Amino acid sequence: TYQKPITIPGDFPAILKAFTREILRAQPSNIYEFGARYFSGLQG
Amino acid sequence: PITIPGDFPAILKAFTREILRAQPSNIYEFGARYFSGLQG
Amino acid sequence: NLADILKAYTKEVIRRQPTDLIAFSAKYFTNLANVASGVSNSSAPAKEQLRQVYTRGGSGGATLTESQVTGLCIADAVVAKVMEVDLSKFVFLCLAMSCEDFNRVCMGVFDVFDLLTLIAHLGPDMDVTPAFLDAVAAELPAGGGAVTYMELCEAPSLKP
Amino acid sequence: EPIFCAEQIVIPHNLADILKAYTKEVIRRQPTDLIAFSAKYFTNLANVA
Amino acid sequence: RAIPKLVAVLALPELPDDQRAHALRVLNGLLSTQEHKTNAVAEGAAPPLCQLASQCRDDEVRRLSCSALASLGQVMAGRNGIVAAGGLPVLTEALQTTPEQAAAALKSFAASNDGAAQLNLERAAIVPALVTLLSQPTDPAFTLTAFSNALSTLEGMTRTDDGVLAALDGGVPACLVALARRGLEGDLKFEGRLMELLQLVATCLEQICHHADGKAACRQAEAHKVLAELLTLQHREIIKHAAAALMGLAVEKESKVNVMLYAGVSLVRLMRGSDAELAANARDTVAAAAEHLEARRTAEMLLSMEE
Amino acid sequence: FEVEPILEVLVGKVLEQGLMEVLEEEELAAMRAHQEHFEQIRNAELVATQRMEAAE
Amino acid sequence: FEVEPILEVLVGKVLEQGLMEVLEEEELAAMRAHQEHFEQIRN
Amino acid sequence: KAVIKNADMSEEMQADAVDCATQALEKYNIEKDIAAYIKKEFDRKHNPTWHCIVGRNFGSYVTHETKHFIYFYLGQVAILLFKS
Amino acid sequence: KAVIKNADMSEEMQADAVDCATQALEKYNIEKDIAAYIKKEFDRKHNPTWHCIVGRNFGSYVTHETKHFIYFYLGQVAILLFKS
Repeated sequence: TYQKPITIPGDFPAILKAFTREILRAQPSNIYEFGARYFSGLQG
Repeated sequence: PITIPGDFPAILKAFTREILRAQPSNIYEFGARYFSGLQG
Repeated sequence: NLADILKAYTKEVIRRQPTDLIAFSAKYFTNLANVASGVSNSSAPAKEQLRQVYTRGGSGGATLTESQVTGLCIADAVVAKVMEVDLSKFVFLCLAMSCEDFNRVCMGVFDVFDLLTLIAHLGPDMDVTPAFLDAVAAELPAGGGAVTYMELCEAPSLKP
Repeated sequence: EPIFCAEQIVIPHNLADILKAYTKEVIRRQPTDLIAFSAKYFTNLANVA
Repeated sequence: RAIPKLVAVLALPELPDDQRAHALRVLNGLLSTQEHKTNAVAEGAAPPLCQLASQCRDDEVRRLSCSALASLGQVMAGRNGIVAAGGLPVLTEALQTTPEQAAAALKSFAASNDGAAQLNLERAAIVPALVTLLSQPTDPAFTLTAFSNALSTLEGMTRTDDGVLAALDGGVPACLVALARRGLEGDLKFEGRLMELLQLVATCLEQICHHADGKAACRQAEAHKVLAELLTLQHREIIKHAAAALMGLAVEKESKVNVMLYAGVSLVRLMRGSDAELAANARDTVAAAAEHLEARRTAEMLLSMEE
Repeated sequence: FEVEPILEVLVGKVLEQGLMEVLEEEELAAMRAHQEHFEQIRNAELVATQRMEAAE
Repeated sequence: FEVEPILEVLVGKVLEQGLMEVLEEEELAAMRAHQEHFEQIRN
Repeated sequence: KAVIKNADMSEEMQADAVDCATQALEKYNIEKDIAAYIKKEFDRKHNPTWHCIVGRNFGSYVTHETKHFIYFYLGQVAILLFKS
Repeated sequence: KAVIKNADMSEEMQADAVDCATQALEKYNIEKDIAAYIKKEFDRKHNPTWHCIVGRNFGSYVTHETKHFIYFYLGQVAILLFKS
């Protein structure tokens, strides 16, 4: 019937609060370098 | 564009102060007659 | 009391945000005070210019009649009269005081509505004389009952 | 111009746009810890940039 | 960042009756403020407010407490925490009192959810209990605000979980028939916001007759009286939602046939006039209910379909 | 010497509350406009869906 | 501690926006897919 | 609790100043009124010429009667209390 | 330029304070430095004590000697200056 949009952030709260914490601390001059190196460091 | 400009601060302050001084008996005639007096 | 009513005033003004704040506040407070509203919406009042109700003393049950008027919302007046059914006199007086008679008031009152007490009440809404209604009756076509507008407009075709 | 309270922070609506676009891309496929996929997302965003 | 002091004073053991209301009002204003919303949705401020509201044991205390819990619960993280800590106990207890604050406390959850009332739906008995509350009349014209809020709540929750509400005896068209049978006419509470209540009832009717369980509800109810009664105030949401409900009724052969055949002059007048906003859903209703009461097509052809 | 503090707190809290509440209420009403629009579009698509289901 | 509220407000806003947007887009895509299936039928 | 950074004051009087400043920062709402309550209470219980400054970004160059000066943090504000 | 937000001085003193502050700001930037310069100039010019506060966000509640109190902005930076 009505498909259930179960796409709810459960660990996305944690990850995005972390990421927006980083950016709000940083005030990036360029969005790309800060975001990409953030996710590279998360990889590391 | 939502910021109530500098007027309403002073207008509210004076309205409150004068209604306190006059101590009205009927609560809502005051603002109408008061703004009539303030117009001129 | 004072604090909550002033809260309501403030919320409404911080809802509007005009330019000429003194003048707008004056106009707003005056309109909230008086029943007479400068906007003066018609055909769907939304602003009780109830001088007719003041003349009535309540127009029947005051609370019930005002409840019907408030729950109302040409077509809106028709719906209000339908929901209601005195009260008809008040409704016609409203539809007149919101209009200007040119025999269009009479035709519209008949449409929204068996056409005697209507004119009887509408005479008092001028705050004419019953002799005018008597002359209209002497000129009345289809005198069996509720006439039609076109049928009745035979002798007194040139009328206000 | 040092900061006084929480209000002095300056991060524009561009960050909100970043986050909305990110959320759309990270809920379209439901990746759920997409870290490598997000890295490639940044890779081709740069390649376009 | 001093909302915590008011929070502690609120959650003190045996929250007294000295003021007990202005503290809650200030706390609600804070937890509403976009900053202090976070400062109360992340800084704890336990549901002891809900616990005391439940253990009211008074008259003028429970109403204010329930209003406070209501206003507190209409936030994303606030409602998430309420669910995680059993706030559904409050969202169930609140629907027990006739007062407007307590009654609308139940509705505020889904009214803010707009699709995230899964907690209320999983509390499947809570929806039937609140229906038993906001269907029986007691001190209306203030419970009417709660009624409209609950109608919006249903418009959301039923649209999300059609079978979940239709299976319950609250009924996708059964509650619509109950609303019509009440009429909510009273004296001064006809359609103040009850026009919007009817609008949300009709929107849930469309979104529930979408599902064949809602079709069973339409069969069990036959609530064209609801449309013929509340379609006169001319509310835009009411008109659009009611025409969409008629369109989605086509799943229910019974109620759709009844409505499309033994309708009022409202459909003919809507076709005649220029009510374009409702006209889309009205034409959808005509096209889908040409099947149920199949004589509807011939009746339309007779009634100047070549116009 | 009564005007100062009582009117200070009154006016200040009232003005701040209005400035917050207009913001929040307008945002939520915009949200509800969004939902009405896309739900009406999907309701038209859903009467099409009813035609789908009854096609067989 | 001086940033937490702003953190939260953008988090919630983007959560709701992304949710409803992708939701409705996928629903309309599915219904258009059913439409093209009916076009296949009418072939 | 509280933090006392830079002082020229007896320890018991520092404790009383912290208690006073904490009750003020709790009950009142605006920084100038915090200052007002602190000054009025030290006036009503010790001596007339007090001066209070509750700020969040400010640098001063003040003169104080000896054995009366405190510069301390409580939460999110810096309180300066001196006698003159 | 100079916004004399709240003062109770005289006109000669007014100009003296404003141009001394303007002079100080083009010399230094630290709050300590500006307050020190301004208040040393005013002590050596007028009277024994002068409490100077330099900052951007702060309250106050201070007892002043009549005709020796001023509170003005120079662009964005604010100066309180009072003798007691």
